[PDB]
This record gives sequence, C-alpha cells and structure tokens, in this order.
Amino acid sequence: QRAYANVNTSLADAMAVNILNVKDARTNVFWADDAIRIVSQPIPANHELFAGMK
Amino acid sequence: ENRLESILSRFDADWTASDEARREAKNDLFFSRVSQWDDWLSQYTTLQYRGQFDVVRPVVRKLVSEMRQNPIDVLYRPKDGARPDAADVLMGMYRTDMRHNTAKIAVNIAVREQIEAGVGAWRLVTDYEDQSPTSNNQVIRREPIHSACSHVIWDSNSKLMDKSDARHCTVIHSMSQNGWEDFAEKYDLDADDIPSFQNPNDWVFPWLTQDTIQIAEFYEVVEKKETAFIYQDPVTGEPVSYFKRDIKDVIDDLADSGFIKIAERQIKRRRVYKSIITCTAVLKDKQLIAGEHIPIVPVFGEWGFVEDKEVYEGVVRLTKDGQRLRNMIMSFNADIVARTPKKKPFFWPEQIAGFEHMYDGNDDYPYYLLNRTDENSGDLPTQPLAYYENPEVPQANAYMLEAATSAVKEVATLGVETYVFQDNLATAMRRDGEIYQSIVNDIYDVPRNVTILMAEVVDLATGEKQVLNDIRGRYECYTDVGPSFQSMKQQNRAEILELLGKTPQGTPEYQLLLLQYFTLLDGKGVEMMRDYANKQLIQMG
Repeated sequence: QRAYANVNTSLADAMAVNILNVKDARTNVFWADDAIRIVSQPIPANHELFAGMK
Repeated sequence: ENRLESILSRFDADWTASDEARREAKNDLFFSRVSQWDDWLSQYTTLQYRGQFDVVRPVVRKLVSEMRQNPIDVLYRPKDGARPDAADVLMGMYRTDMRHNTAKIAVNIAVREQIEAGVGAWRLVTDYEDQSPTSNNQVIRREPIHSACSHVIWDSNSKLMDKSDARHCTVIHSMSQNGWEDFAEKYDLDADDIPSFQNPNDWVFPWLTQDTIQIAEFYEVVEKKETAFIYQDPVTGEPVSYFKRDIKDVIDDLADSGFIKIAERQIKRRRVYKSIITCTAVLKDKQLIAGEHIPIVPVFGEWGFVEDKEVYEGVVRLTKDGQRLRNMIMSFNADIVARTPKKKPFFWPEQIAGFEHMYDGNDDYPYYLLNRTDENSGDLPTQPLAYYENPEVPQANAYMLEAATSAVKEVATLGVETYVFQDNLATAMRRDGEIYQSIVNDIYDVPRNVTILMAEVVDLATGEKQVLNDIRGRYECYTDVGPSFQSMKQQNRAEILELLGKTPQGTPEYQLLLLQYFTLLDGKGVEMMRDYANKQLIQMG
C-alpha cells in the first residue's frame, strides 16, 4: 500500500487549507493526452424510447 | 432547379425505394461474417451463455469453393459478316489489362457477396500509366466494391438484372481522416472542408472506432444526338469521327494532315457524367468520363420484383431462423449442464451427525455409518433415502434442436449446384464486356485491319497531346463467355488442345500437334522442339 504514496505526510488535524484560486481567471489547461477519455455508444436498438422510430 | 436539389431528390427516392432489401442484405452479411447473435446494445441484456454453433458456414464455404473452381471471363467474338479476326485486338487488350490480381480479387469479392447477401458489384476505372500502358498511355482496371448492397444505390426505375437501363447510380465512399486526405488529394478537392453524406453503415458491433467521413459519386447517362464529322481517309475510304472528341484539339490538324470533310451527320450516343457530392454541396459538377455505360457491374443471386419492389436473396437469408433457434437451444442446454445441482443424497443433520467425515468423498472406510437413536423421539424415523435427480435435457429441447438443424440442412441447398449463380455471374461478365468495349473505343488506340495490316491513324495537337481517331465501324464483335485466360497465347493453346482432343489420328492431327509445339512457351528443350515444329510446318507448306 505504501508503494502508491504521492505525498510526504498525511492530513494532521488542524492543518490550514490554502485556497489557490483567489481571483476570477480564465483557465489554461494542460494535460497528458491519455488523461481524458470520451466513451461513446449508440442508443440501444430496442430501447423503450425510440419505440416506433426508424 | 438546383443541381444539388435534383441529385438529392433522385438519391432520396432510390434510397427510400431500396430500403428493405438493403437492410436484409446487411443483416445476412453480418450473420454470415461476424456473429449469428445479433442485437448489440440491447438495453435489457444480462450475462448469459450465448454460444455460436454453426451449420450455414460450411455450406457457404462449399458453395464459394465450387464457384471459384469454375472461373468465367469475357470472350469477344466476331459479329455476323464481320472480318473473321474482328475481335483479336480487343481480346488482347482485355486479357492484357484484366490479368492483374485486382480484377480477380474484385470478381471474387462480388461472387462471395452474391453467395452470402444476394448482391455484389465491381467497378471499372481508367488510369494514366507511363511504364506499362495498355494503349495510348492509359490503362483500364477493375476495382472491388465492398458491401455493394449499401454502398451502391441504383436508379429505382430499372427493371433489368444487370442495370443496363439505369439512368444514374450513386456510389458512397466512407473514409477515415487519412483516407479523406488521399481522396481529396487525388480528386483535387479541399481537404480542409470535411465532407458528409448518408451513412451506409450501422453501429451493430462493438467496433471501438467507426468511420465518419462520407462522399458520394453520382453517375448519370445522357443519350442525345450529337454532331459527327464525315471525312475521307487519305489512304482509302471515308471515316466517321465525333465532333466532340476533336472539337478543338485537332479540328484543323486533321486538315493539315490531309483530311477533307465530306459531310456532317447527327448520330445518337450516350455520355457518362460523374459528380462528387456531399450532403450540402456539389464538389465536381459533370466530369465527363469514358464510355457509354455506368462503370459499375452488379452481380445478383436470386433476383426479382414482388410489387414494384426489387428483392434479392442469397443462400443465408432462409437459414437464419433455424440457425438462431439452434444457437438458442444449445445455449439453453449449456446452461442446464452448468447451473444445475448434481445428484447427492438428502440427509437430516441428525442422521449423519458425528459421521460427517464418511461422505465427504474419501475412500478410507468400508461402509457408511448412520445414527440410529434420538433421545426425545425414541428412534429415528424410517424413510427410504432420496437423491437429487440427475440433470436432463428436456425432450422439447432435444426435438427442437434436431428439427431446427434438419430445417437448416433442408433449406440451405442452393439449387439442386451453382448453375443459376454462375449464369448470373456470366450475365454480369457480359455487361462488363460491353462496358469495357465502350471505354476501349473511347480512349484506347484501336487499329483498323486492312486486307490490301493494322493501320493506326492518329495525330498530335499543338499542345503535344495525342487525340485518338476511332472510326464508327467499331462494334465489329459481340460478347460471349468463355474460360478465364491470362494471355492470347494461353487461349490459343487451349483452342489447339481442344481441337486436338477431338481430331482423330490423321494429317490434321500432325498439323495440330506441330501447331501446339509452335505456340508453346520457351526454354531450351521446348525451344528445340518449337524450332523443329516451325521448320516442319514451313517445309510442309
């Protein structure tokens, strides 16, 4: 379980939470190309809706 | 009035008319090529055994092999009253540019789709070659059409099997991003403006990526009277050349070369125009292509009209009900075998309390002991032991499995033999020969034979381009169907062997044998025999 660690210490009682967005600002977004996925499927053929619809 | 509106009205009419047959053909292709368990993405679906126990596929394989063992090709033959060798040049050109792997593969694809779905098709196209051209620095090649049932939409008002009375036809192209880039490159289109058209496919399988880019090619045939120019050949006679084929290129180069116009008649012919269309605009308008016929050759299985509605069928459509029933019954029986309690004794816990280790399965004991007494009931009640009944396949399931398999075997018998399917393939090849002859007359350099040698009368324009000059006495041969060959030498060898097998042993037998040695291919020993045979024929006169 320790093999998956990603911080040094765990949350220790009254630790202050710093907010990092303090003014309105449009966001620039970076990522690694596989970090976002778009899972798509068709509407099932015999759905309750789309009953008599070709 | 809009060209796009007229084209789309025609396409919508044909697409709506051919709806049922296309859906059944797509279902038959999916049934015989992907999976007999249809209905992907049915919302109400849990995990249950769905096994595929096949009986139609061996039949389809047998039929396809039978059709493959008996190839059929075009065979041009001289007409009635024509010169006895009126078809040699055309046959040579056809064998030359139809010997490649692509033509064979296209015919095979069409035949396999004819066997399974009910309709296949292929196309004929003309390309420019500088290394090995058939004639006039051009080639004519045959190309495959996959899923013709959904990718080729024919003109609705066509009552003929080969679709020779169809005035138009649209072929749908589906491409990925790189496919679209190559398509736009080859047709000089805008690759930045992604195109769109009717999607002819269906997300029926869990294929993780499907195609997205669609174009259409709309072919139309216009039959009209156009002006022809009658000249006088500087060698002898008077030829007829179309005005539109030399409208600007060599209209005065003919005069410079020494052609004097005699008269001018109006002759009625057909022209084929192609348009590249998306669902929103027309990309290419009326690009004129070579030939008089639409370059698409369709192949059918069982074909007909029911009530102003065309229906076709293969070998798979009728067997689907029996196959699906058999798959379902076998799945039910597999579930019976898997999830059913086995045959074990029924015990009261007090009957074996204390001897629980004698029935676990070991073989350490010579018998089994049971408790006999209870303190509050004096003695244990006596009743014969019960065992859980063994799993059994119901008589209904067994009868239905046998009867469904029998029904499939009884209905999956194409013909008695593939005689009718080979005849439909022969019809398609005859139409293919007609189209090829027209295209050859349009673009290739067809020599005219004189009885006074082949005389190719052509000339070059001021832009160094050469315009072929084909006379109107061009349809000197008709189309038949014969064995498939790769070259005229092979065809001549086959003819000589056929004559030899029937001629009795006389003087023509010697003649034919020496002729065979003459026509034989070349090595060293066969070279010696061929030299000897030539010498013998010459010295016998």
